[PDB]
Amino acid sequence: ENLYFQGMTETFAFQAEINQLMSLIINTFYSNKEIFLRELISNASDACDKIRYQSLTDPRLCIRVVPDKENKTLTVEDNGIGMTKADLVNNLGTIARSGTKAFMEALEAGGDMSMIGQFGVGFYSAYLVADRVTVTSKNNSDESYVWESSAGGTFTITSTPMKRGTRITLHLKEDQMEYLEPRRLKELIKKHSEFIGYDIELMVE
Amino acid sequence: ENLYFQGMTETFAFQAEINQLMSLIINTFYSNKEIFLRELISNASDACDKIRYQSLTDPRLCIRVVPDKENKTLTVEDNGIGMTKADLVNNLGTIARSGTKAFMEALEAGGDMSMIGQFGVGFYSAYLVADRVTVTSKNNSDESYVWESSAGGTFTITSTPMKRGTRITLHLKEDQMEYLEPRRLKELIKKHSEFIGYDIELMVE
Ligand SMILES: CO[C@H]1/C=C\C=C(/C)C(=O)NC2=CC(=O)C(NCCCN(C)C)=C(C[C@@H](C)C[C@H](OC)[C@H](O)[C@@H](C)/C=C(\C)[C@@H]1OC(N)=O)C2=O
Ligand SMILES: CO[C@H]1/C=C\C=C(/C)C(=O)NC2=CC(=O)C(NCCCN(C)C)=C(C[C@@H](C)C[C@H](OC)[C@H](O)[C@@H](C)/C=C(\C)[C@@H]1OC(N)=O)C2=O
Repeated sequence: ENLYFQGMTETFAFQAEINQLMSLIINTFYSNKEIFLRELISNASDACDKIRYQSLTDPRLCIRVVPDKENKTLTVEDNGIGMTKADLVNNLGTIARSGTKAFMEALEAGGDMSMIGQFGVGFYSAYLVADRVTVTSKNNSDESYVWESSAGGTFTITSTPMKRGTRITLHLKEDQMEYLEPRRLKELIKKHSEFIGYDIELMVE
Repeated sequence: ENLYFQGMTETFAFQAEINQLMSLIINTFYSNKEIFLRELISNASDACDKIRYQSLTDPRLCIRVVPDKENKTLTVEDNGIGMTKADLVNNLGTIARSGTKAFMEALEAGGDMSMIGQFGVGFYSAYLVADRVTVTSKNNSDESYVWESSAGGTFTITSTPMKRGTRITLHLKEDQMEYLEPRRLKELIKKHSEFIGYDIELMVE
């Protein structure tokens, strides 16, 4: 409304069970943390599917894997449906999914971190290798927003005063620098690219 | 509205002339920067007057000077009328007062920084000795808010999810550490306390 208004950031606490899951993920040892990439690519593929199916009723859909050695970040990007402010607030922190508790119960009953996907909480596997995660998204029905969390009990929602889609940036943990290496990413992408219908472009830089 | 909502910060650009004045104040040499204290005490006294006069139609009103050697800050506090969010946004950055340009014109015509008070912009003299200023206020008609600026072209407005009044905290410049000394403050307060009707309490700490 104000001419001089530049932007806004809102802080939200995580729903109790989401907070527990994030602590369990970021501050607990697991043997194969590399499963995070399969989860992010799978989410990107689902976002591309949502807009592709919307086209039946109501451009090349693709997924990009962008390592950045200088800022020590790994980004998974898509030109899928995108998320509104409400989608980010409601589905990425404040409303508990049945899968949050159910995944923690499955791990407790001897399950594996690779099972995360069936519980609708696979996004949070990013915290196996990252100490901070940034979600920048644009849906056709809303302005673009930036979600951010360092798994400290809260997340932020910031305005951007972007083309349709989502960019997920992972600030990597000191000992998880192997996911910046092009050879390592090419291998990881090939390991599960067999069942992704969309093109997965690794940006060499 | 949301149960998990914690707080919000909004960024605003300064109105062009306010931005010019702040650059002129913070990044220009003046011989007697000590005039800032007289200005802050005078503003506090005016805020106490506004509520005292409101009492005629519709507690001890006093002013406190709080030095803090550890955080390198000087605070001027009052239990005056206080400011709403709108008061902070409109009168502390986005709406140009006629006094903004007129004070810069008076300095240009040979005026002195001590004249600032007659132009309704005396608050900005805080930047003669401070690199950052924080305004925390509570008015009876609104929740309490925090205004903040480092004279970088913008200011912030942050929610506090406080008793009626205002607290102005100055983060002092490296060479302006003399305004933390109790002896120096006692002198400065005495220099103009003759015309302030309210009690001025220096908190020794
Ligand atoms: C940031 O990553 C994603 C956002 C949340 C991710 C969460 C918490 C997670 O860990 N897993 C989920 C994976 C899903 O695939 C999925 N979709 C339903 C599939 C049915 N089963 C299989 C779940 C949901 C339900 C719900 C959140 C979906 C979304 O808001 C309604 C959007 O419709 C969807 C298009 C946005 C995304 C998939 C985001 O990815 C990108 N790149 O956009 C999940 O919960
Ligand atoms: C943060 O400090 C103050 C806020 C802004 C200060 C500005 C920009 C400044 O540099 N100088 C001003 C000094 C004034 O005295 C003054 N009041 C009218 C007196 C008539 N002439 C003499 C001006 C105004 C007009 C207007 C802003 C007033 C306020 O919003 C309507 C409130 O009524 C008032 C009670 C709040 C304060 C005085 C604040 O202090 C404390 N401690 O609360 C000034 O502009």
